Amino acid sequence: MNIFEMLRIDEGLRLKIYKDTEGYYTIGIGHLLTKSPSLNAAKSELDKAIGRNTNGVITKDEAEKLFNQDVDAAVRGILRNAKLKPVYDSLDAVRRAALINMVFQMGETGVAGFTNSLRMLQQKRWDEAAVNLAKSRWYNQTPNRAKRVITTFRTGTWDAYKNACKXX
Amino acid sequence: XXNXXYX
Ligand SMILES: *[C@@H]1O[C@H](CO)[C@@H](O)[C@H](O)[C@H]1O
Ligand SMILES: [Cl-]
Repeated sequence: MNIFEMLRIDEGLRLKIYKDTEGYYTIGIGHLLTKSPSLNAAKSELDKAIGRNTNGVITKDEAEKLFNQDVDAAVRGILRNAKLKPVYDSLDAVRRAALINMVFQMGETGVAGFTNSLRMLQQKRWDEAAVNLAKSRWYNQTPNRAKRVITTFRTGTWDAYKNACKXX
Repeated sequence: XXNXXYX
């Protein structure tokens, strides 16, 4: 398991424009296109992102390319942010992935706003951090995914992302 | 699923 596999599990893969959990046009492995209610606006954003006239559909390789860019964007957002960077640097590799996951979902500014959770993570007060992280619109709106990310912070293991068949 | 493995 690693951050790419973790997010692939959490986001899925769809090759045609779809709406995310908030109703926003998205494609691929959770690539947000626009918050505009206009499908034409989303299609424009898609064509710009891919570099061709896609008519709302992409290939798996194209989806993976946007995904790789989006994971980089999350990592860069953490590394440039005065609140996120020290927390990230203080964490082990597994918990670093959990933080990247949150930033991928909610953005740099969004996660930097979790002030009390971030402090508990820096303090390595894992059960307390996990309790605090769940007191959030994030948790209430996407509880299964938030539970997996929170378990990863609580335990520093990949257990929430394992299954009996070892894939599927 | 819909993905593969193995983990
Ligand atoms: C594992 O995945 C392969 C590849 O599609 C499939 O052929 C098998 O049925 C499955 O066990
Ligand atoms: Cl969820």
